[PDB]
Amino acid sequence: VRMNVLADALKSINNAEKRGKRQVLIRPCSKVIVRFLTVMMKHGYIGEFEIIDDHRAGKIVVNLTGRLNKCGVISPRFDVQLKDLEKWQNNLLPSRQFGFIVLTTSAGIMDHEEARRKHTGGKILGFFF
Amino acid sequence: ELSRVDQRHRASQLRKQKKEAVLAEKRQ
Amino acid sequence: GKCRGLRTARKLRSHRRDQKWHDKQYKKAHLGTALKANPFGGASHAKGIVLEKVGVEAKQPNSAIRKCVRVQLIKNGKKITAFVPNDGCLNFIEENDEVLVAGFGRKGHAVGDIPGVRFKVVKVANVSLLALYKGKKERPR
Amino acid sequence: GRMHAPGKGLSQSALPYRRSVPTWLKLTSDDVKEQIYKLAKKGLTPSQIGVILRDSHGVAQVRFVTGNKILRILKSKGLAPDLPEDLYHLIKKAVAVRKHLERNRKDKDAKFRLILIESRIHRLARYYKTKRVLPPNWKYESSTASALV
RNA sequence: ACGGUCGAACUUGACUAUCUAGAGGAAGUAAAAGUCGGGUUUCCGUAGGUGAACCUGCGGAAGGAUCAUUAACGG
RNA sequence: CGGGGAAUCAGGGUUCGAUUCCGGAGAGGGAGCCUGAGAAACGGCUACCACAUCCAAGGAAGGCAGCAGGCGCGCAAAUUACCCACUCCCGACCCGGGGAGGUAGUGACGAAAAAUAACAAUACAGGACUCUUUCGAGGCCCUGUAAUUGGAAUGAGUCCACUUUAAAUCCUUUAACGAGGAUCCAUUGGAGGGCAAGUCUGGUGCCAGCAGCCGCGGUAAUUCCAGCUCCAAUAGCGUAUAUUAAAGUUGCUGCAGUUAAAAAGCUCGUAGUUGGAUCUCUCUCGGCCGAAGCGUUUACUUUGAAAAAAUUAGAGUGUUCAAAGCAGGCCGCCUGGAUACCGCAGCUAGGAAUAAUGGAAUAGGACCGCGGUUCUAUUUUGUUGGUUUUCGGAACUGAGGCCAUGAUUAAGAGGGACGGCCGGGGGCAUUCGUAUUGCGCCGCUAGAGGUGAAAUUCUUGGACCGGCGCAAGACGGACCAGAGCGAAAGCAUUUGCCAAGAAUGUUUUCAUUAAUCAAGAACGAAAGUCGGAGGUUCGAAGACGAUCAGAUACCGUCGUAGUUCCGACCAUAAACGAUGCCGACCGGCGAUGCGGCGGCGUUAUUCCCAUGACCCGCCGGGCAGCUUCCGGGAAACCAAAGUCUUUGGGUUCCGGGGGGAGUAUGGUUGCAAAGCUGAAACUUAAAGGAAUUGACGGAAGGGCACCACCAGG
Repeated sequence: VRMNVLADALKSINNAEKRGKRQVLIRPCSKVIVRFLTVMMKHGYIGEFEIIDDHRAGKIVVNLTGRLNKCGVISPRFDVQLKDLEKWQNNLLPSRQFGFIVLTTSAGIMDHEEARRKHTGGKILGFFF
Repeated sequence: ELSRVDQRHRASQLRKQKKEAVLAEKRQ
Repeated sequence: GKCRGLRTARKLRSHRRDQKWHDKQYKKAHLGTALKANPFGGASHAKGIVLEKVGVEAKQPNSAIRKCVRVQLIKNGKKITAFVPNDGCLNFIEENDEVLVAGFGRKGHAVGDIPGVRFKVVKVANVSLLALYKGKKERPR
Repeated sequence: GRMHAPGKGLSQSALPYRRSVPTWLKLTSDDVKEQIYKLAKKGLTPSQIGVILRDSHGVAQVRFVTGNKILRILKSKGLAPDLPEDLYHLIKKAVAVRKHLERNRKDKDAKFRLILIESRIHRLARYYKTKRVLPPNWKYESSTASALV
């Protein structure tokens, strides 16, 4: 059945970004997906998105800009300590110049640079470049 | 052979045979 | 597909060791049967007493006769065949001579033109075959 | 995708976004409750009560009008059945298939479908024991199956 | 010295396991140039035919080279 | 023996740790003890067991896995030396003792530094600067050959002495001697490719031999044995073996399962694993603060304290450099002897996203006050004996007020309902069709059968044939389609009954009840085995008949088990899509089956209304097809075998070069046949998968020739 809806959302937006489309419909909508899309938007990788509100689990329509090469999710959500984050960003990111391991800490869902800044460790969610 | 005590017993028997042969040769 | 949960560690390690048993190198190293069937018993060199000289026919596409020596090892009593390497070195080996024997290099596999021989003669009567071949030492008897 | 069949059906209900009561419905919550009570005294399952209320009385969703669902109204008043709806239906189906099997020994298809029915019964029994709906010592038996229905 | 405790070990049968002599039996190897002398496409599972192959009975596959025709049908 | 640790290594990891530090164990094997604070002690005792010494034949004495040493064992490992001077330990003790430890000897285990010579002039030789149209002319360096010369510095060694040291040795320091190439002389492997460097010369002739692998050698050997030359590393270089990286060939990172090795025949199902949204700090005691509770508990993350040293990373420091060491530096002083890491598990204080878990739905639920019953207050009834001091605290309870009083919704998750259908889905009974075989009767005839030909066989006691019936078991053709149903194997005459099922439709109900699934359980083509019945056709075996240098497979006639039904067994197929199941996204098209929706019209001889059949679109689930440079792949091909080095959606099974071999053995099931699980020794440099050309066809068509034929000379 359907598990880990963030994987479905990232796979859908990656498939549509590879196809050259301008908008993606992803369903269902959860709060972690919204935070991931917000993190990508603050770095200017996707753009504006709308949360279509059903009384069920909602839907999202995101707008695409061709700035995204690969958006990916890491399953299972491994425990990333702060000392071990360098190995993770050596494995997943394509270069030291760009790319983002999204990870959730008790301070919120953020990037690896913000996790370095705030001295907190968390669980890994994704990467995008 | 298995059964560690039996393997060590085999080794002890071979030891005793070689020791008997050597001691018989050195008495001459 | 692989199980990629968080609590699936024992499944992964059990599967890895069970499929580790399906390797050839791992099974030859760890089963303890090829170690007991090895005449040397996991040793670099062995020392034996010469029983006979054998002319082993070469494998078909090369037509020659290899001068090997059938010896009986001291420490376990096994009969093995060792190839005497160079030309004229067979005349240094005599029957009922003490020989130091090592393998060829393929770790239990028959090497090259000689069928069924894993070993080669290194020393004859406590002097090497190379020193006798080069005329550097004399052998006692 | 069905759990015992290889079919993948999509047929289901689709509520609109409006949870509010329609304007043309001049029925208060207590009148709907009394209709549910008299249907229960007539003797019906909650699904059949909902079907009668939808088809005849025009009540689309009872929990949108009354604010409570049918089984909770029956349980709060005290007219809910001892064993639940779907469990009773599955046990009755098992009883009918078992009676057919004692009639006809050579029916292999009936035996296989009976095994599937009892698998469903055991799954529902485990779920209802987890939620403390059924007592923990409750057990389905093949011999004690028709007496419960 | 009696009794008790801990208790090495000794003797007797059973289950074994190991070391080590063996009459004989069946073989093979080196030495005898000694004596006599056509069919099948490729298979699978079972059963029979002298064990196997192989062939056949039954049930299965293609992992085997689709040419020609095909609009009326109402009075 | 276990750790500290070691080797290798991007990251993950893999392997080793007998061995000097810590802890444990044991003194040939077990056992029992004495003394002592401490021993089940063995350089203490007592036994038995196994070895063994002196013998005067009665007896006595044993314990090197302590230091040297010896035997034996092996591929494999040092002196029967000197000292208690440094380090500490013991004792009645500044004084004695220590095979602890130090010092030398053996030592190419391994690690560090580092000789095997350099320069000047001449003779050639290049590369450059200046002048010349150029040739050339020079003073600018460089290189070796020097079958050329020439002195200068040396350490190896010989060896006074000093120094080192318990006494010595070595190192360091210094007298004297000590270098011309026939010396004070550098080796170990190789020269076809991998892999650097000869198509040199002689000998051999598939011999001797070389070769890790491919391969070389059968008279020109780039590969053998040698000479010369050349190449690599260098006081070191080979070979064998274990192990590590290469190996993304064990894959967590990070492999694979259409055709190359591989997905269980199919479905259920416990354990395991994974699991959809959704919810934004305070009342008392003491000095604005300290105590008391925290807050449902966690997992996660961060900080703090603990985690022996030695090893590792690393700070400082000219051990002459370095490996090392913890020293040292300045004219009595000044300093150092850091720091980091030390998984996991246990402590500790913050964070509250993520992932579990709970808190009120028989309301014996929170918060307030109004009361009862029982147990109790350790002080205020100056000293009291008291029946009562009062007050205050705990547990069971009666009503009341108060809470916006208390249930997130209804997944393009699932279960269950209700509806009209739909299907060769299943079980039971029933009905019909023909063919074949056999029998009875009638008719007319000498042939019928079978083959490439024949032959066996039947047959005027009348075969075959034609006609009328009867019976027996069998089989459900044509309709029958890339159509349908079923979990799969499978399912096709009519009717009735029985219990199921998908899909569709719902503004029904439950509210996570789910997905994949070791153990376990049902079904499971054909063939086969037990007990019964029946045998129409067919038919393995078998019998004949044909056919042959050698036929013993093909062919023809007959025919046993079986093929059929009933009840028990077996669980096997190319049980195939040679392609696990669930879920998401990425192109298009119009045919078909079922269901639903919207419709001009034709039809039931124009139908009076709905209803069935067609026709046109739409939606949902399916069996399929076509098209496409979405992208994949070794490719053929594939809308999945795609969304893969831009590698992580959940989860089951399963592969690791070909054979041995699905074999032996063991276990288990079966009456048996056999099914399931399942090696090793050994053997081998390959085996395979996809495509690409076409010698050669015993493949076929045409054309030509009196060096081919025909009719002839």
